Amino acid sequence: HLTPEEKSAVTALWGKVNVDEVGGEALGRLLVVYPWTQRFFESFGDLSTPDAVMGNPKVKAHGKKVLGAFSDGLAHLDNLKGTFATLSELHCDKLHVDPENFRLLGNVLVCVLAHHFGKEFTPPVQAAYQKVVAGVANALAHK
Amino acid sequence: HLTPEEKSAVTALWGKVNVDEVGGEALGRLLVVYPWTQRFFESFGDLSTPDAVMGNPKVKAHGKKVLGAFSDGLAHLDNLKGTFATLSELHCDKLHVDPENFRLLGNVLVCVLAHHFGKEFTPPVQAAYQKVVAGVANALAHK
Amino acid sequence: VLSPADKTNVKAAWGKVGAHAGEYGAEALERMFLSFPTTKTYFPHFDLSHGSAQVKGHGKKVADALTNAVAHVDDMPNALSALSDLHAHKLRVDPVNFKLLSHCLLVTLAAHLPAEFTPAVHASLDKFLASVSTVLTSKY
Amino acid sequence: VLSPADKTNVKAAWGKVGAHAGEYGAEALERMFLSFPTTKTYFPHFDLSHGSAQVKGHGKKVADALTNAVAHVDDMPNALSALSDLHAHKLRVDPVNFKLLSHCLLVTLAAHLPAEFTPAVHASLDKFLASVSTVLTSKY
Ligand code: HEM
Ligand code: HEM
Ligand code: HEM
Ligand code: HEM
Repeated sequence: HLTPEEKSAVTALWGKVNVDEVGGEALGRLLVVYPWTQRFFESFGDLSTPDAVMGNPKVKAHGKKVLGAFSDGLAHLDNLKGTFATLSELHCDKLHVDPENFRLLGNVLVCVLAHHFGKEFTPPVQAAYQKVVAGVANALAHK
Repeated sequence: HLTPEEKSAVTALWGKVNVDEVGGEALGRLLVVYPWTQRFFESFGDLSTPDAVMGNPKVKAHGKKVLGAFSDGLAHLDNLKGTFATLSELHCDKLHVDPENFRLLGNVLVCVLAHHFGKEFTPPVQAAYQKVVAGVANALAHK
Repeated sequence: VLSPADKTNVKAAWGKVGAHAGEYGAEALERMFLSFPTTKTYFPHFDLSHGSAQVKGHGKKVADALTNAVAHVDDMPNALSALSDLHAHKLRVDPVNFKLLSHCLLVTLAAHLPAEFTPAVHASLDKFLASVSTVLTSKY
Repeated sequence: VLSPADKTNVKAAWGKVGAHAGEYGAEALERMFLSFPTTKTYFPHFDLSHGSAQVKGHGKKVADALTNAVAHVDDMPNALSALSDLHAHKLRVDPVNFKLLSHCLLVTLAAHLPAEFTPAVHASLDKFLASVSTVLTSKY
């Protein structure tokens, strides 16, 4: 998976992440950039404008749960398949989420991290995060 | 993950498949429909028109090998992940074939089977083959 | 982006559908529903059993829409604007599903018109369906 | 297909790039090569080390092309015909690679222009880059 220096770089930025906003911004951006994903979140109410999406408290709260799931990934990098087994089951059997969307969300999270960290989100730090988000996407798609 | 009714339908049709032609047809169509795939087969020489491709002897020979591997899978549906274990290492490490292309070839093969069998290639028969080709593409992407 | 050759290929191939419009449309839908069960989730209000009246009726509408697309191949965004609003805005169809339906359309054509379905025509049909798909999943 | 709002967002945002276009192009390439190393196989003749002038030079060319695309956003197949021939006909670039570079361009823009990279602008830049990518991977 990650080289030790990749791990420390990844871990160092992750510890600084705005836990209240970053997950919400990634989920929000997914809904805005890829609007078909809004189909899965009808229970969230108004998603009819970008402002409405980004400010929606269900988007923010669910986004925080998504971020916690990514964090759990980072806590379990040599066993992503087992970590995400239950979540993979959920997204496939119950939710019917096409797996290409897992890759889209992972990449939107990368954009948000770049957005928040600016020049600190260096090409090598991006490279390491790309490995993480692809691993999480693969793990979610496994079932 | 095939049911007995699906396995019987797949097996019966595959018995009638022209083993020296169908693989070349599927590979030839891959190269014509998705011309970037030509990048991986420059040793084949002229692939510059649909006609040059479809009548290329290297296309025909390699497609026979491709078809033979599908036949392998078809005789081992419950263990595609080991049946394709070696082939998986080749396409990822040495050949750097993006995985989306495995799914494209599987679907082109489905198209060839429909072309060859007409009304015999019924919707349930297709459904069974879609599971087969997704299985093969998954198994090949494993590394 | 379609070539001139793509446009002429599609015209000649799709023109052979003719009276078989509803028939081939319904068959492509049936192939999609059986091969790719998650696509049924867009039609919970439909009877989806083999030979269903609803699937027949819907297949005709899909096939006629593609006939209209071929007739307006150089002006597809304008000609398909209402259908884009339906699929992109109202139904929010995941673009993956257009790929599955487009594949099932190709399968249907190959099964029915093996003379037309040459490799060159297969290629042009695939580009045509991908372009129709882009129009229906965009809002512009 | 791009909305009228999409065109105006892209014009506005890419306008903010200006003198840094070259610089941003080079960084996006560098991001792509490091994050997705299989893309390096298209550039066996390049110096691909960090700070490489070859990458810098090529980044300027990519950026300049996007600027020209923005200028002719209603006319891109015509305006980009030379590049389509190069990428689709000659180089045979797998379309996956365009998604990777587009992503890396968005990351670069987010890292550099945080005030301008709003959700709306992000969505329009994505659709624009997808459209350019389709043109460059099309044979027409
Ligand atoms: C790829 C990274 C993703 C991660 C890490 C992730 C994680 C999660 C988590 C932790 C939950 C909460 C499960 C629970 O309540 O027990 C969840 C639920 C859900 N996810 Fe995801 N997810 C991802 C991608 C997606 C995508 C791409 C979609 C659709 C576009 C999606 C749609 C949903 C839905 C609809 C729910 C249920 C929400 C509700 O109504 O309560 N997820 N996900
Ligand atoms: C998904 C179904 C596929 C199967 C079952 C398959 C099977 C095989 C087999 C059995 C070989 C070894 C042939 C031999 O030399 O004896 C092979 C080689 C190869 N495959 Fe595939 N393949 C598939 C997809 C692809 C795709 C999508 C590409 C790229 C477009 C690709 C590119 C190659 C190349 C370049 C070789 C080396 C052939 C040579 O130069 O000798 N394959 N494949
Ligand atoms: C070639 C691509 C497609 C074409 C040309 C097409 C065309 C159409 C047409 C003409 C209608 C009827 C609109 C009306 O009667 O006013 C329609 C409705 C619909 N389409 Fe599509 N469609 C396509 C792809 C899809 C896909 C991929 C899905 C989802 C799997 C989908 C789901 C629907 C649904 C749910 C309706 C509403 C049906 C109803 O309530 O009667 N379509 N489509
Ligand atoms: C929107 C995306 C892209 C744009 C705007 C773009 C633009 C260009 C431009 C302007 C050139 C130089 C052509 C000339 O001299 O007139 C070029 C060359 C090239 N592009 Fe791209 N390109 C893009 C994506 C890609 C991708 C994804 C790859 C492969 C990963 C790629 C590989 C190349 C290669 C190999 C060359 C030849 C470089 C050389 O020999 O100097 N391009 N591209």
